[PDB]
This record gives sequence, structure tokens and C-alpha cells, in this order.
Amino acid sequence: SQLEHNIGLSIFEPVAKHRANRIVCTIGPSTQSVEALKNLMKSGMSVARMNFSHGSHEYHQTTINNVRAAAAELGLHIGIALDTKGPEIRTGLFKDGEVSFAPGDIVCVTTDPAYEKVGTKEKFYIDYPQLTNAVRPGGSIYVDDGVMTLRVVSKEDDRTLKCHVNNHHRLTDRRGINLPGCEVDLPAVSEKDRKDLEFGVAQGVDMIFASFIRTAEQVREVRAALGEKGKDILIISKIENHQGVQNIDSIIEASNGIMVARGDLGVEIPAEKVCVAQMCIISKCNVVGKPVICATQMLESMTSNPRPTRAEVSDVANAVLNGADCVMLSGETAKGKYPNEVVQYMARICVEAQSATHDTVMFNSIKNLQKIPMCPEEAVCSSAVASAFEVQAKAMLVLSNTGRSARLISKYRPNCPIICVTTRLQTCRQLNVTRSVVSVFYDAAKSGEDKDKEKRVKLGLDFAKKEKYASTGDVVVVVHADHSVKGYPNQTRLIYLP
Amino acid sequence: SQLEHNIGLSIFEPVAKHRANRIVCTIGPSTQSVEALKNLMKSGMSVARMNFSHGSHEYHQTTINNVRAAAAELGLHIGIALDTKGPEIRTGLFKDGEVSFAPGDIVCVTTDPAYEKVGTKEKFYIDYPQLTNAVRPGGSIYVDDGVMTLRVVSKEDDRTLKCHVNNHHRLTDRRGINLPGCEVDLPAVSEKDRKDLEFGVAQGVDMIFASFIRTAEQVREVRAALGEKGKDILIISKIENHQGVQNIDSIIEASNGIMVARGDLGVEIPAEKVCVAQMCIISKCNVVGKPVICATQMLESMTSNPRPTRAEVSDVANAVLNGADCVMLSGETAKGKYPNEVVQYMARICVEAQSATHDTVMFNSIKNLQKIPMCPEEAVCSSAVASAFEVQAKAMLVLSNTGRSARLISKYRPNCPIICVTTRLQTCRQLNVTRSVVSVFYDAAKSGEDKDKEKRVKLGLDFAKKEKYASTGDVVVVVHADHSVKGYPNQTRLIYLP
Amino acid sequence: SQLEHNIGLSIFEPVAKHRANRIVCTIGPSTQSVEALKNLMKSGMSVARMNFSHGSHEYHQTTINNVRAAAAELGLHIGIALDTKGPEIRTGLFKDGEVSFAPGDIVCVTTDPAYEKVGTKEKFYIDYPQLTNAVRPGGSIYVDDGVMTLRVVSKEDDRTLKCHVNNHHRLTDRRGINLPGCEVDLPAVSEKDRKDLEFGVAQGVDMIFASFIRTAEQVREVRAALGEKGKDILIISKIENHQGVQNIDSIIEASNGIMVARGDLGVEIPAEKVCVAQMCIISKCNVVGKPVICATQMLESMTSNPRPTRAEVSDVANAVLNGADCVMLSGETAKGKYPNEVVQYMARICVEAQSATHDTVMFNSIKNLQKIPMCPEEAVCSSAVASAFEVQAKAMLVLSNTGRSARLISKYRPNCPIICVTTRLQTCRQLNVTRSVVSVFYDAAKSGEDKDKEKRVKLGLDFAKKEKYASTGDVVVVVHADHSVKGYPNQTRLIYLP
Amino acid sequence: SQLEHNIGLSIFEPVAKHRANRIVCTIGPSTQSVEALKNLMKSGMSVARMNFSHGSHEYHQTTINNVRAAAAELGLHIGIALDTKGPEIRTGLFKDGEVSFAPGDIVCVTTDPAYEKVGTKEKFYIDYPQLTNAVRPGGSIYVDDGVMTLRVVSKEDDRTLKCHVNNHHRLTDRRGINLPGCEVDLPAVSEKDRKDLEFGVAQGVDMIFASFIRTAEQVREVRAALGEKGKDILIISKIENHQGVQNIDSIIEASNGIMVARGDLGVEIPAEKVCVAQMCIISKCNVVGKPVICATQMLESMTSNPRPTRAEVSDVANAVLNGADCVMLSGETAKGKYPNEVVQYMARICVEAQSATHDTVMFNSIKNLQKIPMCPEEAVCSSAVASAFEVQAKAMLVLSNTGRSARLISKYRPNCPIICVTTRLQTCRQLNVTRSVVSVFYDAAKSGEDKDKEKRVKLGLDFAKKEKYASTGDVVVVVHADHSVKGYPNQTRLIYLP
Ligand SMILES: O=C(O)CCC(=O)C(=O)O
Ligand SMILES: O=C(O)CCC(=O)C(=O)O
Ligand SMILES: O=C(O)CCC(=O)C(=O)O
Ligand SMILES: O=C(O)CCC(=O)C(=O)O
Ligand SMILES: [K+]
Ligand SMILES: [K+]
Ligand SMILES: [K+]
Ligand SMILES: [K+]
Ligand SMILES: [Mg+2]
Ligand SMILES: [Mg+2]
Ligand SMILES: [Mg+2]
Ligand SMILES: [Mg+2]
Repeated sequence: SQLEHNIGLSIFEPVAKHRANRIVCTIGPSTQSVEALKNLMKSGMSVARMNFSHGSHEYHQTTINNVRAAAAELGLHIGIALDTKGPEIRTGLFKDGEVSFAPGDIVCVTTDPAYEKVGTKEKFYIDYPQLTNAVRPGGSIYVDDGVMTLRVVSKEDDRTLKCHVNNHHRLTDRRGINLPGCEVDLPAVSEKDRKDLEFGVAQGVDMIFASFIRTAEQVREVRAALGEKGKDILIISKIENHQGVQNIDSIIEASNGIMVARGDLGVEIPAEKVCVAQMCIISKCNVVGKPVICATQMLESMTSNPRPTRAEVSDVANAVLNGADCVMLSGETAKGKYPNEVVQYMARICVEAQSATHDTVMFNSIKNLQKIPMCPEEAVCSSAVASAFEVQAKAMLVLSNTGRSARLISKYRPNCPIICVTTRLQTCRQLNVTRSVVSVFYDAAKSGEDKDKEKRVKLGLDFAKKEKYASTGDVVVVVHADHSVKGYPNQTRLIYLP
Repeated sequence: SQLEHNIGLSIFEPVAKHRANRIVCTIGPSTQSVEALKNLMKSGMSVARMNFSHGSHEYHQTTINNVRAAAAELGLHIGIALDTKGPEIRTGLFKDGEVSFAPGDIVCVTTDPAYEKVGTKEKFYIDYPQLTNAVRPGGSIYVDDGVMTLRVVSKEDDRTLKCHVNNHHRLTDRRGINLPGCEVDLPAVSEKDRKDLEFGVAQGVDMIFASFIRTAEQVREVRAALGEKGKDILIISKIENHQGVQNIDSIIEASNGIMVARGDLGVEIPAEKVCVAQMCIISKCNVVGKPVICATQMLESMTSNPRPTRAEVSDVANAVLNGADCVMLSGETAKGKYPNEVVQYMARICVEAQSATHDTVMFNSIKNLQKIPMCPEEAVCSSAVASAFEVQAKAMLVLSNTGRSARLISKYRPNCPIICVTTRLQTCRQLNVTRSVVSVFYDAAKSGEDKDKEKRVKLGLDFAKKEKYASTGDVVVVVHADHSVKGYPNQTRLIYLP
Repeated sequence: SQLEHNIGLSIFEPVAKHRANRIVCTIGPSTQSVEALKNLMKSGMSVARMNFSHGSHEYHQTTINNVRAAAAELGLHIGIALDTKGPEIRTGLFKDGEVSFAPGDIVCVTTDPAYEKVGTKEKFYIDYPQLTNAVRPGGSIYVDDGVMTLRVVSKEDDRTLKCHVNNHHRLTDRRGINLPGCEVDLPAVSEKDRKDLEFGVAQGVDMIFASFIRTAEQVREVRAALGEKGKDILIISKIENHQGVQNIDSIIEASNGIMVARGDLGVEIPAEKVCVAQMCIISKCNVVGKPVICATQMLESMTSNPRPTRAEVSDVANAVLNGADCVMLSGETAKGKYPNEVVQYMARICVEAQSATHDTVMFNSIKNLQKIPMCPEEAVCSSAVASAFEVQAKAMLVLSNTGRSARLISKYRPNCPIICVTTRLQTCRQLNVTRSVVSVFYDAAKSGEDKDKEKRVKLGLDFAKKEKYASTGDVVVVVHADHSVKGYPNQTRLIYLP
Repeated sequence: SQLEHNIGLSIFEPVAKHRANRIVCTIGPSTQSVEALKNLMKSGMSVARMNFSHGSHEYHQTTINNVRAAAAELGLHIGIALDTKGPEIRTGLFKDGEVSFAPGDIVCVTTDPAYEKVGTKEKFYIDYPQLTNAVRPGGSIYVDDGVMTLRVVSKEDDRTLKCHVNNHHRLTDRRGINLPGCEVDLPAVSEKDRKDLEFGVAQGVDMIFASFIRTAEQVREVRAALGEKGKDILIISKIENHQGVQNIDSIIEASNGIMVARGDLGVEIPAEKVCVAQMCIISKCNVVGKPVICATQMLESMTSNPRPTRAEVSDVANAVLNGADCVMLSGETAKGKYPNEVVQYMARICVEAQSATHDTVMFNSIKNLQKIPMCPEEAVCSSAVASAFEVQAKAMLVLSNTGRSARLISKYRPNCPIICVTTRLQTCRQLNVTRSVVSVFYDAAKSGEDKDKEKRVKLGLDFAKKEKYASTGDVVVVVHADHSVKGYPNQTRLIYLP
């Protein structure tokens, strides 16, 4: 039981030597230089996130180039994520660049772009032209991470609502608007998004973080926008509104993975319900073996402070205990004063939660929910994890070309590293969002076809030794095909490191 | 399984109507007025915490009086907790009252009191005579809530360590000192703590939150200092260092309850290990049926902001899921700008977490770890909870004078309220730290002795109706003694509300 | 797990001192005298079965009187069961009283009663007039516990079938015929059965063993035949054909209990399938808490031998492990040479299987299948058994007037005796088919109404002491109503024997 | 749960097509001819048992020759078992060669060989020199398979006990003696056993059923007597008294397998305790993966009758449910009138019991008791069974030369056949005592060395098809080594049948 497992926990034992969970860092001014990126990577970054809510194509191109240069110097394969703007709504600019409101201030909000630059305490612009169809008198507009709310008093006309300010708040340029409980019908892929996505394909990004996904159909729109050359790019759908939560099953089935995007989510639904959504969404991803990211304000105070709060540490640990493959940093690394240190904390907290995890519970819980009969590769991958537990294997080794088999092993939550020997660099980069996996590139064009698997297995076992996963005489669980079968692994071996 | 339970969560269904968990609020200039306290109570405060690290007796007298006045106005019974300053290690003074250190600076620390008032960059005093025994070369000394770290290079004489400064820091007079992982031999109660406890006893406080408890023996010294007249006051031991974690079993045995005092703990042990200690301590308290409080920075950012961060919401939810009876607010209510709103959020989060709890799992886990044969009252109390689940009881009712039986029922974590009819006002106030319990005072001096239980049961059942726990025709599970057994409850009945 | 429980079993530990399972003995020439009955009772008989397939009303009246006289001398309350003939089919008599057949002998079987007395190797009578409608050419007739089978070659006419003898067998007067897989449409209550049943009511039998029950509707026919004065007589339906197995759910729901009547069953369906039917039927009875009897050839060889076979001992033990309340003897006691000794073996084997039983497994398995919410008396009775386990109670004590509450406790399979204080002698006698129960008669007409339960509880606790179930200072779990509630028990107490 | 599994049983659905359990038949005048043996084999005999308690070497030579001739005709590999007479305690002779005792008769028993040939009612010899040490006053001596009981009243001198006769009995010369609950210090092998073992080794028997095994040391003496040339012959220890039950762990460790020899056991310990010993011993054998045989009177009445009793059917079914690999027939096939029909019934019962088994429960129970870390071959074998369940495999295929790997797979109780391709005819014959296994001989002298496994795997897969275990497109789970590992299997593959 969890209770019995808990009472046996010790703060005095060694922690796991190899961190299983993965860290996604958002790049910005704190962290864009090749040197800053190197330090992020050394610190524990596996995936660099570009937030296309801001910055030009040239800015992000600098990010892309600097990431690749940093990773090449270190000999790492780092994933690159493009995080779409999507159907964001914002205020315009203000006179002087801030204005201040008191509870009871009457204020007009207007869709008329004439006011975009010159917002004031009594009138300012919101960049959503259908505003007055979307929110009626009596409705509420949420401003600036939902910190300030306006009750709509009346509709002055098709361009303008008169609003009552409900609480005190200071407002600066271009803050976020949310309209929970309104008919908001913006595309999942705007014209801006489409060009962004095309740019991502041209530049070979590994994955898309698709903002505000509401439906399976929207996932398919993102896939269509990525077009012929973007077919192998992962789509990680971000769940950040009511409807995305409602439609979680079909959204998961359509996507390659999920981000619990807790920032918008906690404004779109009551903040206290995010803790339940998170648990639900993460576990649904674990059951089907698709990567899941927990995001937003995880170590927030370390944007300014050299140490996190007690709540922030527990948040990171519990996202790991919940089942999340990855945990994410936004402003902490994009613009914070302690980018390296915040990644380093996050890494240490991950390893602690990982060592606190009751090792076979996830394996059994996930196994028990799978439909029988399995396909053979799933029976192989799950039974290979069971073998690993049985012999206390210090590593597993899998050949995977698309990544599918590495993800299938990771689905069953082994307690040791999964060394994946892959023939694709992109697979190395994409498997960064998958718990436990460490990728090694085998260049088939250069080294030969390796039909009998022996070159790739050697590469994997030498890597296991060199990187101090295991030594001579240690048993390793090795998964791939026999000499005939093509398309999936049908074989497991147990092998002593030579 | 937890996994299966997670995937079936219904995020948008109605939540539990009655909050089971309990909220401790620290009182301060934000919250001390009778009007503020009433609002705090309406918002969901069950226990008022007085932090005797600051403020004079006269200050706390006002808190005591105002709490009682506010509670009486609302017809509530509010616990009053005295949280001791506790013993401390501090540096001496410095020349000019400050010195600045840079990484790599070499500084001596001495326990020779001659240096107490003339600390320099070269040498300064720490008022712990056993220093040179407690930390060896290579050990660490923490200064100023762990913000500066010293590595001990060598022992220079029996009173002096040469140290290496690890990071930039400016020291002022008498900063706090921590010796991480180090045995520390301070008395349980300082001379100030004695005057503070004497004050708490004379003013009738309900419980002591005893600071820096390292051993069971110290708990007994606190108990001894409270004396005959304080014998009924709860001691809630605050676990703040590795010794307390290590000795948790015997500390729990000696105490009435535990606080996981995470702020100080995460200074003494690595921050990431606080999550392990927390899970362990809460579960160990659950197993023996003693109240446990989770504390420190749970909703910190609401000190200044009207909404909490995402990490803060998950911290509160998880402390509940961990099994904590109570959660606590410090600066958030003592000095924050949104005291009512922070308690209200805290209430709403507790309720979500409670509604997501897999109802019978805790009951079964707890029951399965109890030694058989049990005492009769514990068989009665656990089986009564079992019965409650079996009939979907909307409430339980227990007669308890000391509070014992009420805590013994709450030990088994029913999913409905536990109405406790008690003959002691102090019992009403003390049961505020115990999950699920709601107390009704029976005035035996006024209404008579009630040998046959009927008046107390009627009072409890009327309360269930009046307070909308249950209605006519609902089954209530009712626990007390038969006509002849004294000293404990030997009887459970299932009763339909008339 | 069963496996782990098994490997911990010991032949060297003391056995349970109080036998929980009950023994049904069939009365006949070996056992009909008052003195033989006394010895049966001393030996372990709880229920005397009268087999109305044979003997006149006067013969069974002698059984009834002798049972009551024997039980009165011993101060026991022994149940009396009437086991109906029902739709039995038999051969007639033969010339000389036996005939012998060889494989390939052609033989005519006739419904013509002219041949009833004078059967021969070539022609004999069967007492089922619709024979030639029921079995066609190609069908098989099973004779003498299915030991000999005849293939029907042709229908000579409406009264006569020509048959091929399939195997060697000797035939004596009035052997049984079975026709599995034929349309046999005899009543469940023949004219003979009706008079038998009426006789049973006139003579106050406690229960009916209703032969060949196929449907719920047939159970209702037996109930109707028992009429106004027979309403409180138990109907135990005997399952002994295919259709009875098929309809097990509705048959259980209509009956008071079930006998797995393995003799006819193992001829009506393939013998090897009886082991699966038995497991299924017994467990279905356990789940709804209705008494179930395992019958037929359990200690068969002890009809002639002073000791049983290894198979017979394991059969008795495993019927107990399967969950059966009772085990039954037929010819072993009706006509065997070792009636007392065979009952004594059966008793010892019961106690051994009882001590081998993993004590709380049945409790949990049965509990986990009950619909929630329960009615209050079921939550009381189940939670009272859980209390008993928790304190290692040596006895439980329940007040029951109809027996319902004693059966409800027994449903949850406590490991100690259930002392039932009852106001009805018939309840004492009927509860003999219920595992664990020991009944004590409280004569309310003589001793008073006992509204506060105190006389009956005293009677029960004195009985517990006198019969060496428990001593002064032992905790006993006592179930009945509080001072108000009528119709069911709503209360449980734990009480130390004074 | 078992209960829930029982209630869902479908009595009339199709049973398993392939019998997993194995049947040992004792050969005798009913069954010794080549024609009888072929029929026995067709009826389902897998092992022929020669009981060396009776018959000359020449008699058993005929059995050996005839078994081999019958097996060769049918293309079968039939195990041959030699069941030793074993050491014994017997009385001496009597004057006139018989004496009769009545209950209450007082008789001396002496170990003074002077009295060996002149036993009377007053005094007679027992040939066990340690008698007066082994049983004290109040202890029991059993005579003539436990049919007469003596209570020891007193020790008269160091060679003589005065005894009280408990029951009527007529003694003839040299009856068997048992000392129940008594340590007995006889050699493992008698002088006759030596000549018998020497004969078994010279004639190439596959296994010894070693009688009256009390200690591990005795197993080693049997092993020593078999010598270098008998080193590959299985020793199946027969557990026949309390010492054997007590020392079961170390006896199992020393043996290749166990027989629960219930006839002799139920003479030495109370008959009702045989069911406890049986459950314990079978489960202990299951846990270490060694073959266990249940023996004695399983279908006794079919010695004379063409159908079994109800108890006999449940005995066979329950031995299977208990976990026994094999069940055994003695007099039923040695000298009974229906040898073919008894084996056929036994087969049909085994199949019902197998079809009612809750498929994965044994697997999980067995796996959960294994020490971690396992050896690699045991992880491979258990995980291969896991895989089989996961894909609903219709067969497994294993390469095993010693039989080890085959037994190791059968340890985990798959629900399909285990096809074992072996290079040894003796391995085919020996694997007859192991549940599920079906052996195919690969002739390496004839077809070559098959380093890369392909010929043996093809042979096994062809067998699966030919023998209708599986078809084209069915997944088979295949266990052997990779190209380089020697001595054990380190590899599992899932293969579709071509
Ligand atoms: O906002 C972030 O920091 C990235 C994830 C996101 O879009 C959200 O949490 O709303
Ligand atoms: O810091 C607080 O809020 C009070 C609890 C305590 O002493 C601690 O967390 O260290
Ligand atoms: O036949 C008996 O011995 C009584 C139960 C019965 O009717 C049967 O087993 O067929
Ligand atoms: O008795 C048999 O059938 C052979 C097994 C044995 O020796 C026994 O059961 O005592
Ligand atoms: K974005
Ligand atoms: K304090
Ligand atoms: K009958
Ligand atoms: K023998
Ligand atoms: Mg967002
Ligand atoms: Mg503190
Ligand atoms: Mg019958
Ligand atoms: Mg024997």
C-alpha cells in the first residue's frame, strides 16, 4: 500500500544515480547564447522550448542554431520544441505603458484597432474582433493571468463593451485575456500559426507544443498544417481549457503526447481543479504510453530567488510521483536570474521523487489495464521490464528506429535506464520527452546494415559501460528482433556485460 | 489502483459538501482585530496560531482575547495554539555590525565567548559550546537560514574551526546557525520558552507547537514544564531537523501530534528530501491515529497576490492526499494582503483533494497495519467506520469527553463528518486539529449527567439535522458506551434520523 | 495467496476446539432406535434426514418420535428433514429378484404394469408411463446409479421399447432409472409427494429436501403444497439435473438453501463435471448467505469398512474448504455397519479443514461482492464479524427470533462460534444447517418479554462460559437491537465476560 | 478471488483440448501384456510404475520390456518408475501362526530376537531394536496397517513394553508395524532395495519412487546407492510419516520430486491430517518448481466398478487444483477390472479441474514467492510464461537437454502446452512427471549439432502444427539460448507459425 511504502521511506539512503525524468526549458534572453545553452544542458535540459507567442522568426532561428551548436560541442542530442501562439487574446498597449484600476472603475474595452496603441484607464483595445459576440452583459473578462476580472455592464456597440472593474490591479502592455465559459471560436491554426509551423518544418524542429487544443479535429489541423515534410514531427497537445479536458480521450488518441498547461488551464477552470485535471490527464497518458509534460510555475520564485519555496519543491516531486515523463520551466529559464541553478534544483528533486517511487506499482497498474491479447511487441516489451525487475537489471537496451519500442518499454516504468540504440538522430531528439530513455546514434549509412543486430548491441553495451550504467558481469535486458522478423521487436535476451 | 482511480476522475462533478481537513492560521497585524478574526473564521480557520518567536506577551494576550471574542460572536469553538520560539544557535555580533564574505574567504569560527561581540571577516563567535565535536573537517555550517554555507577545513584548537566560505554573503549581528546532519544538544525549553509556556498555561491555550523537537526526551521536558496545570494541553512536536526525522517513532509516541515544519527542515536537510520526510511523517502519524499538520509556504505568493501559483495549489492538494489532518498558513495570514482569500482558496483546494480521494483505500491501509488483537474501543471505532462506508452514512456521531474516541474514529478516515458531542469546551477546541470532526458542547452542569446517553445523542442528531449533515430517514452511525461500560465506547448503533 | 497459506500449514498444531460445520445423517435400520439416535447425536449429528423415497408414514413417524425422544434426553435441538421422493423413475421387480445382462443382450422395457412383478432378462417394467414419448430410438436409458446403459433400438409400441444392453451388469428389484437429455415432464410434487409434505407439516418437520428441483416455479409448487401451516418450514432445493444447474440463480433466490445432490447429478451430467457444479453452487449460496449441503458418497466405503478411503477423507475436507455449511451421510448411517464411527470421522475431518481455513479470506471475498449501500442489519452483522476478527473473539452472541440475524452473521464466516439466543424452538432446529451457530432457547412466555435484551444476553454469556467457549475477562461480540428498534439488530457491543 | 471465480464458472462450455496433468499407472496382471499397456497408453498413462514390494525381478523385467515395446509401437516416450519396497518394521512370527486379541488384553512386546518365532497372546517380537526408546508410556504402537492399536502402559525392561490392546484383531505372522509420531532410525535402503536399485540402473529405469523417506540424508544415501551410473535417474521421495512431513524442506531440496504417499501416511498420522500435509507438500513443491505426485485410492472403487464414487471424482479434481503435476493409480490399474476406463475417467477429471483453474493466479502466487534477484534463466522462463498469457499463446516451445528449462517453465504454470525439443530420449521419458510438457526427440547424431537452434525450433514448430496445438498465424512463445550463451536459455522470442 502507499501508506506502508511511505512509513518505510528514509532521508538517509543514497539516491538513484541516473535521473529518469526529463526537463524542458524555455529559451529567452537569460538563456539564448551558445554558452548559456551549454550550461543549461550541463545542468539538465533535455528539450529546448521556443515560445512563438513572442519573437520573430529570426529570433527563433538564433535559438535553433545556438541549441544545435551547444549540443554538438557537448555531444548531446537535444530536442527542439516549437510552442505555438495559437488562439491567444491580448490587450493592446497603454498610454505610458501602464494604467491602474480600482474596484468599481468603469472601463470600455474595444475591438477597434484605432485604440491599440493608446489604451487608458477608461478605454483600451483587445485584439479579438468577435469580443462583443462572445461575451454578453453579466459575463466576465479575465485579464493578466486572471488576476483582474471585469464584469460586462453593457454592450455599447458592436466594437465596444462597458465594463465594471471588480478588483484593484495594475495593467501593462499586451496582457493576456481569458474568456472562460464563452463561445470563443478562433482557429487552432491561425495564419500566423501556419507560417510558424511551416517555419518549424523548414528548420527541422522535433516537436510542436500545440496551444489551446480543444478537439481531435484541431490536432489533425495542426498535422495538416505541418504537411508532407512534417509527418514525423511529434504533436504534443497542450490542455489548457475546459473543452480540452472534456475531450481528453480523443485528444490523447490523436496526439503523440500531452502537456498539462497549468497556466491557462487554471484561469479557464477554477484553479483548485487543476490538481485533479493533472492527476487524471497524466495517468491517462501513462496508460496508453504517451509522453506527458507537466508545465507552468513549477519553480516560479526561482525566477528572482536563489532557492525555491517549499510548495515549489513538492510540486516538482509530485508531478514525478503522479507519473509525468517531463517537467517544464518557463520564465524560470527564459528570463530568470538563476537559470542554471533552477534546472539543477529541478533535476535533484526529480531524482529524489524517483528514488521515493515504489518500484513495481506503476508496472502492475499499467499492465493490469491493457487489453488482452496484446500485440507481440507489447508482450515482449512489458515482459522485458518484468525481467529487469526480476534480476535487478541496472540497464535495459532496446533497438528502435522510430522510437516506438523505446516508448513501449518506458510505458511499463522500469526502475533503470533504457538505452536506446537508434538509426535516426531525430529519434534521439524526440525520445528526450520519454521517461528513462538515453539514446545512442548508430549511423547505418556509415557502419552498415547490422541485420544481425550485433553492431548496435555492442554500441549499446559499450555505452552502458562507458557511461557507468553497468560493469562487466552485470546482467542487461536486451530487446530487439531475431534474425528474421521486421518491423518490431519479437525477442528479449538477458546478457552479462563482457 | 491509484492509476485506475485517476483515470476515472470526474473533474466537473459536484465536490464534497463538507470539508474534512482543517486549517491553522497564524495571527498577525493583518488578522488580529476581532473583525479580521471573524472573517478568518468564516473563511475557514479552525485553529489560531500565535508565533511566540515575535511579539510580546501583551501582543499575544490581545490575540487570545480577540480570538475568544470573535469565536463567541459566531458560536464557534476555535483552537488556540502557542508556537514556541524554541532554543537556537546564533553567531555573535560583528564590528560595525556587518561583514561581507566572498567565496573562497577563509574564516575561523569559535565557541570562545571572548569573541562574542567583536566578530570580523577573520573570526567570529557561534554560541554552541559543542561545535568542534559536532562538525568535523569536510562538514558544513549553515548561516542565516542556510543562505551562506561554510565548509570546515580543519580544527585549529578545541574551540575553533577554520572554515571555507562557499558563497557571497553579508552577515549582520546574531544570525541563525544550522548544523546540517549534526547531532545538537540544546535543552528542550529555553528560559524564554518557560515564561512563554507559563503564560500559555495561565491563559488556557489548547496546544503547544513545540519548536525544534529532536528526541522523545525533549517532548517529556516540554510536558514537565507545562506541569500539573498544563497536563491537558496538547503537545504538537515540530519536526525541524534530521534528528527529529530519525527519532520520529519515539517522538510521535511521546507527543499528541506532529507538525512537519518544512521551512526549518528544508534548511537542515536538502530541500528535495523534505518531500520524503513529509510523506513518511504524515503516514506514520496516520498509522497511530495522531494529528499531523503540514506547514510553511503552502500558499506563499498570496501574501502579495490575490491568486496562488500552480505549485501552491498542488502543494495544498498533495498534503491532503498524503494524509495530513491540517494544513497551515504563516505569513499568508499573519501579514499578507489577502488573508480571507488565502484561507478561502485553501478551503477549496482541500475540498477538491478530499473529493478525489479514493474513499476506502486509506481505511484499509490503516486497518491492515494495526496489531491484532486490538483493544475493544479500537475494534468498535474502526468497525463503525466500516459500517459507515457500507451504508453510505452521511454522518457519524460519537460521544467523547477527552477527545480520544473522536480521534480514534478519525484515525480510520471515514468519508463523512464525525459529529462529536463532548462535555468539555477544551475538547471542542482541541479536536480542531483532527480531520472530519465537528464538535458540539453538552453542558452537563446545566442539563444533567446523561448516564444513558440519550440527551447527548439527541443533541448530536439535532445538530446533524440543523447543520444539514443529514435528514429525516438518513442512517447515522453512532458510537458510545452501553449503560454500564465506563471509560471508553464499547458500542456502535445504526440509527435512522427521526 | 492460497499458495503462501498452504506452505505455512502444519500437522503439528492444535485443532479448533469447536466444530463449525454441520452434519446431516440419514436415518434407517442401522440408526432408527432411540438409543442409536442418541449415539448419532453424541457422535455429531445435527440434522436427521428422512428419505421418503422408501418407508411408510408409520415408519417415518417412528423416526420423528425417536429423534425427539433422543434429543430431549440429551437436551439437544435436532433438526428434522423430510427428503421427498419427487419425480423418481424405477424398474419393477424381477423373477427371483435379480437378473443378469451381457453386452449385446436385447431387452424390452415396458410401461405396462402387468409386468411389474415378473421382470426378466428379456422383458421388464419401468414405472414411468410416458417412457416411449420421452426416449427415442438412439437414446440411452441409464439404470442403477447409471451403472448400466441401454441404447434404444426401436419403439415396439406405445408401451414398449426394444433395447440393446451396452455393458455387463446385474440387476435387482426397483433400481433407479435416469434419462439425461430427455424430455421428462413429471411433477415436482406428485400426489404421493403432496401427502408426504402434508404429513411433514402435520408432524412439524423443520425443513424439506426437495428432490429434482428444476425451476423457481417448482420451488413455489413445493411451498404451495406445504400450505398455510407450512410457511416457516425451510425449503432446501436439491440440485440433481442439468436444468437445476442451469437455473441455479433463480432456484437459489426462491429457496431457503440448497443441497448439491451429487448422486443423481453425476448420472444426469457427466460425473467429472460434478466437481465444477459443486464449487459453483456452493459459492453462489455463500455469496447470498443461504445454507448449502454437500451430499452423497462422502464416506461411502465406511458403509462396510471401519475406516474411509483417502479420497473420501479429502472429499469431506474439500467440501468444507469449498464453503459448504453441511456435509451429509446417506447409506453410511441409514444402513451401514459403522454409523457412529462414520459420523465421528466426518466430524474430525470437518474440524481439520476448518483449522486449515485461511481465516479472513471468506469474509473479505463475500463482503467485496455485496451491493452498497447495505441494509443496516447487514452492515451491523458484517462489521460485527470484522470486530470479532480484530479482537480475536472466542465467541459472538446474537439474538435472533426467525434465525435471519444468525444466518447473516454466519454469511460472513467468522472463525469462532455464533451463539444464537432465540425465542423459538424451531429456530434452534433450523439453524443446524448453518455454519458456526449454536442455539440457546429463551422461553419468553415463561421468562418475560426481555425488551432490554438483558435476560437473553445473560443466558447467552452463561452458556458461553458453561460450554467452555470463553471465560471471565474474554471479549465477546454481542449483536442485537438497542432499546427502541424493532425487527432487526441495529447494534453491536463488545463485552468482557463477567 | 476464488469465490468470485467459482460463481462465474460455466459448467457446460467446452473444456480444454490438451490435458496438462499427468497420470502414473501401476502395472500388474491386469495391465502387463503389450496389448494392455498400449491401451493404457492410449487411455492416458504417461508413467508406468513398478511396485517392487511384490513380484520378482523377472516379473518386472517383463513389465520393462512390454512397456518399451508398447511405447515404440505407438511412437510414445513413456517414463518407467521403480517404487522400492523400502525398509520396514514387522512383528515376529506366532505359535500356530495366528493369535487373536480382544480390547483390554494386556500384551508385552519385545525387541529381544529370542522371541522372534514364538509370539503368543502374552508376548511377541517387533524387529526394531530402538523400540523402548522410541515410544514412552501412553504412546501408541500400530499393527497391521493401523488396524490394531496398542497403548504402551509401561516399560518392563530395556527390551520390553507392556501394552494395552485397544481393539479386536487377529494377528498372523510378520505383520507391519508403525510407530506414529515416533522418530524411526532405519537405513535409507535395505539389502533388497540395493539389489532392486542395481537392477533399475542396469535396466535403465527413469526414476525411483523411494519409499519411507524421513530425512534429506536418506535421499543422499539413495543417490549414493544409485552410484555414478544411476546419477541421471530421478529420485522422487515418498513422504509416508510425520518425520517426512516435518523435514519436507530439506527433503525437497535433496530430491528431484515428491510423492504424497497417502496410504502409508494416513496410517502414521491421523487420516484427517493427510489433507493438510497434502496441501502443504504440493504447494512447497510448486514453489521450488519440482514435480509432485498425489497417490493412493484416488479412484479406488473403479477397481471393481465401471464408474467412480462422487468422493473419488472430487479427490482427483482437488489434487489438480491443489497444484499436483501428477496423479497416480495403484490397484485400480495393477489388478482392477476396468484399467482403461479408470485412466480415461482420471484424464477427464484432470481436464475439468484444469479448465476451472483461475488461469494466472498460480503464476502470480508462485512468482511472488521467488527470491529477487533471480538467475537469468528463471527470469527468462517466468517472463516467457507471462508473455504467453499476454498474447493468449496456444503453445510454448523450449529447447532442453537435461529437462531443467522445461521444468522451469512448467514451474510458472502456463495454461497452454509446453513443447520441449530435447536431445535425450531419457529426458522425454522423465518430463512425463511434469505438468503441461510434451516432448519431441531431436536426434543430433542423425541430423547434426544445430548450434543455431534452427533445426530444433523447426522440429518443435512442425510438431505444434502436426499435433494440432496451433496453426499458421498463431503466436508461439519460444525459449532457448542466443548464438553464444551455453548451459541455459537466455532468450525468449514470440514467433508466428509459418
Ligand atoms: O505558459 C507557459 O509557461 C507554457 C504552458 C502554457 O501555455 C500554460 O501553462 O498556459
Ligand atoms: O515557518 C513557519 O511558517 C512556522 C513553522 C516552522 O517553524 C518552520 O516551517 O520552520
Ligand atoms: O441420494 C442421496 O443419498 C441423497 C441426495 C440425492 O438425492 C442424490 O445425491 O442424488
Ligand atoms: O499405496 C500405494 O498405492 C503406493 C504409494 C504408497 O506407498 C502409499 O500410499 O503408502
Ligand atoms: K505559446
Ligand atoms: K516559532
Ligand atoms: K428422496
Ligand atoms: K512400494
Ligand atoms: Mg497557455
Ligand atoms: Mg521553524
Ligand atoms: Mg437424488
Ligand atoms: Mg507406501
